[PDB]
Amino acid sequence: ARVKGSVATRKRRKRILKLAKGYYGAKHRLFKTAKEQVMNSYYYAFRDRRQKKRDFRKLWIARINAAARMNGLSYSKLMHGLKLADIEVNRKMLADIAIADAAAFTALAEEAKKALA
Amino acid sequence: ELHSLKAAEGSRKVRNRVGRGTSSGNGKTSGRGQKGQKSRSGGGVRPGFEGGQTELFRRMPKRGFLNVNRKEYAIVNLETLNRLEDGATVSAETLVAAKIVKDVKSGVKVLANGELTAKNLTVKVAKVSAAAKAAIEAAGGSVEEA
Amino acid sequence: AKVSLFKQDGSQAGEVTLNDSVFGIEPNESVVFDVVISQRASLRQGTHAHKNRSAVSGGGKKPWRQKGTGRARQGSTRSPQWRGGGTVFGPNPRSYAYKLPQKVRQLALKSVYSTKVTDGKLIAVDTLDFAAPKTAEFAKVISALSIERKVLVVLPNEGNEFAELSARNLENVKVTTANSASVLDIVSADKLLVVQSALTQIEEVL
Amino acid sequence: PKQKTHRASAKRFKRTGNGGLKRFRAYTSHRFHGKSVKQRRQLRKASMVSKGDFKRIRRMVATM
RNA sequence: UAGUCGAAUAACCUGGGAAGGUUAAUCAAAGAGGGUAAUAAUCCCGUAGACAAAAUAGCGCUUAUACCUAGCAGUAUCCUGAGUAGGGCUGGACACGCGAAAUCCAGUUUGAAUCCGGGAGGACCAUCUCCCAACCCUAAAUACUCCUUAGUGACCGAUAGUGAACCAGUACCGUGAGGGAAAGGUGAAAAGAACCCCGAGAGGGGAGUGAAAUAGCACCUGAAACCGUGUGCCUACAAGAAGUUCGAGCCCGUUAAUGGGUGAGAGCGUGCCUUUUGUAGAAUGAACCGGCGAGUUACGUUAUGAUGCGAGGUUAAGUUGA
RNA sequence: GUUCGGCAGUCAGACUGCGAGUGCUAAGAUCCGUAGUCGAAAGGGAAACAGCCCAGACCAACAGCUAAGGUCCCAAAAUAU
RNA sequence: UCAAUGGUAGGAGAGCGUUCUUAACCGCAAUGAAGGUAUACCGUGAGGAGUGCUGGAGCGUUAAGAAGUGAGAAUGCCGG
Repeated sequence: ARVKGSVATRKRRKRILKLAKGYYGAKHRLFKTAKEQVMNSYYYAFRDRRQKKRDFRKLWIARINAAARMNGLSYSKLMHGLKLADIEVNRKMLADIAIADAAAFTALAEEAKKALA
Repeated sequence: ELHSLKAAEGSRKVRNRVGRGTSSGNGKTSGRGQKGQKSRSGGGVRPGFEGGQTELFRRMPKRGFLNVNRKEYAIVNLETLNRLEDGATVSAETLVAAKIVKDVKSGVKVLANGELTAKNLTVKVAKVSAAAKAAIEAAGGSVEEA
Repeated sequence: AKVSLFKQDGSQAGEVTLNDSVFGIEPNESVVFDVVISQRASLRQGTHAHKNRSAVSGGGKKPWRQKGTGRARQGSTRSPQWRGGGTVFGPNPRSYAYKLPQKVRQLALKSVYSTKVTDGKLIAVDTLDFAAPKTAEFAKVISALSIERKVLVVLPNEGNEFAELSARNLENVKVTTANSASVLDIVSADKLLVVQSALTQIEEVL
Repeated sequence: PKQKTHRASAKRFKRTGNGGLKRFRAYTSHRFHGKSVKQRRQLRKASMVSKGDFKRIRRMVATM
């Protein structure tokens, strides 16, 4: 019963290497540095499944205080006027109005002006 | 069922393939933790061991010598007499032809415990307890001991 | 009950003096596959060997000494990790036999027995003990109902001899008696002919 | 082959059916001066074996 | 110990080739197994059965012979196993470690009785039970195979399986005792590449060979590390466990898929193992790649379940049998 | 929670306070009790940080709200009152 | 619906894959088995098949049994 399963073992080897392909140079020409190299990459892809959340929101709030600051408005009193404001506490679609919305942007800003007012 | 041999419960379960893999592990450890007399090969440890101190049993006094002429009678209940009625001349032939116990210590004995369902007198014994002699001998028995 | 009593298969459609004693039960298939595993390896020869580094060898001497000279603490090439491979714990010359107690054995015969009772793929057959041993005889008597896949053949216990010194080239014929009983006997074929002495060929211990 | 019963351990111990073992008393053999009058009154007899200890029974005192 | 006979089939499709698929038929003590260019019951070896040996080594049966024994009552006395039992000391074995030590056998010493006898009955003294040493032989049931075949495999497939499938105990090391390697596969069939050309030659290239020439003599199959040659994108203001995530831009079109190959740029990101209190480590260790390479079983106990029957469960060894 | 039965390993830890001891009331020093922390628990904060503070992660997600801590730029929120 | 799902040594449960299994069940195979190779599928995982190509003989199923049985890592070994 001295049996091997050799091609099965190399199929685990082949399976992880074909799933490991792409990174720098020697790595797919070797075995084991590639093993972390997918692995570390979706460790912090697991973090960036939370951190492109927490950085695209920085793009969101940052560009919306960029246009608010273009109206001379600061993000904290704007959002403060958003809690003062209507049923809208809508956040990041309200970040998405950075394209071409003087009506939506500056008028909802005026809604916030009559919310602080 | 030779087309589709199936097994039932309990008789089978996986024999634990201990010492491979990542999940149960146990080849890295075998439940053990390294760097100790426990942590090695052989399984070499004597069971009774007070840490080099003498053991519990090693502190025991030497009590009671033993009679080489120790001999008993393979004592039965009277509850088997509740089984067999009457079996006149209750003896070893009734006992081992009743197949109660076959390899016997030579005689036979009944308890006072067990009930007086039997009617016969001539119970052939080597030695029945006098507590049971109260029972059967007050319950239509005769003593035939040896 | 009533299954066969065939003097030849197709030639006398009658009863079966089974007898309809205790045979009709729950067939305990737990007990059945117990007898297929214990009755299995009753012919495993098991003569696969096993060896050891101290069994077959050339070297019982350390091939260098370690200090400074390159490599590690090390036994030998005869130590198994080289091409001189010693098996670790491996096989052994082991046996594999066990037989069950009597009441679960006869209980096991009277499980698949019952399955063949209500199944009726057993057929009560008379002697049909022929002149020649040729298997055109039993080719057309066995194929005179032609149970197709594979069949067990209940002889008497006087030892029929003409399908029995022959019909080993008849590829589905299993020569058997009352001294043939197992589960690898019957669960193997599932389809069988009977000699109608099956009372004193079955009941006598069962 | 078999598992060898330690016969002298059997000469140490005596266990009961459906119950524990009888353990004779310590101290009771060698001097009796410094052991008390009450300890002489009471230490002829002795109590049973432990509960959480003595589980090293297995199986050094087998089937005696 | 030489071997002998020994049944039962044809076509079509495929392919380089049928036994494969398809169509049909036979046999039967032979549908074990192995070959056959590709898996056969009917092609062959065979197989099952049935015959055959003078010499050959035997086994066994019948025959008179190949020779020494019996019962039996009584008891004239003799015999019956002398340095022998024993005893001392020193040993040892016997479960027995000198111990209450049996009992036996040694050295050494002393030394009986002898049939009204003598011995054993775990110191020993009486009663009882048994036996007759100190003379010799004894098959059978048992142990193991270098060997001879008949063989069998939930043996094993070329690091395995014998060190050794191969001219293996070979090469080789060592003066020696010793040690001790490596390696099988073309193609069915060498049908082994005529010729022609390059080339000092080899080697190549055409031709032709073969089903196939990436099939060409270490030749089935051919990864893997290594070296390449081509290829779309990007990089010569850059100081990263070499990554993600987003993504300008480019290129291409897929187990038809919210496509892939990129990737500038930009955010955030201390390899893996044992040990430790804590290692990213300047703590170990790992050149890489592939192969091998490690928790068993023998018997026993306990626990837990499963099944069976139940104060009744249970056959061990063995015998039978494949 | 007890009892009974198997099956374990752990013996040598630190650190932060808090209260002790020893020590130059030296120490990332020892040695106690006491809680936490790590070990064996990521993420955030403090420039990186095992031990401090907050907050215990099944996973997706282009959701929001919030803990401490921050809001002149890196680097997001207050040139806030 | 509610509650739970950090987790090492620890302990429990379950499943995958390899090989042999006469078993059967029941097929594939030269129109191409196995094996290799690319592959932009699926499966919580291990893992599974589809196609293209090499390649020219055994392999797969199912279910169950039995195991020299699941490979990095040791101055691991051998070979390159």
